[PDB]
Amino acid sequence: GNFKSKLKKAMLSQQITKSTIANKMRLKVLSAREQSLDGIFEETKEKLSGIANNRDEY
Amino acid sequence: NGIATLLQAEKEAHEIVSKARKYRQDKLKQAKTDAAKEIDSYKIQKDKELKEF
Repeated sequence: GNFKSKLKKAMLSQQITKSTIANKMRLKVLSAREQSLDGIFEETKEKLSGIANNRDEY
Repeated sequence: NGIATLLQAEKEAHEIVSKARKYRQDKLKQAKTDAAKEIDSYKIQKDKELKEF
């Protein structure tokens, strides 16, 4: 019974590491969107900084 | 008189009877422990298989 219980514990360990392997990769996708989105705001900030340079339009 | 000698021999042999039963019972306890040691090897083998898995 202890051997069977240990096997059950090992099996649930496989499910635990299977999810956290997929979850980490899933959060890699999410971090890609925010990083690219940060690039949108990074690009936007530079463009607005140029608005003040054009004193006529600003 | 001779009655004491008759009772002493029975009493002495009775004490040996209890000792013989106790020693045999102790050997039975040891036999169970030895048998469990063999079963423990199977558990050890199963644990190694679990470690391999």
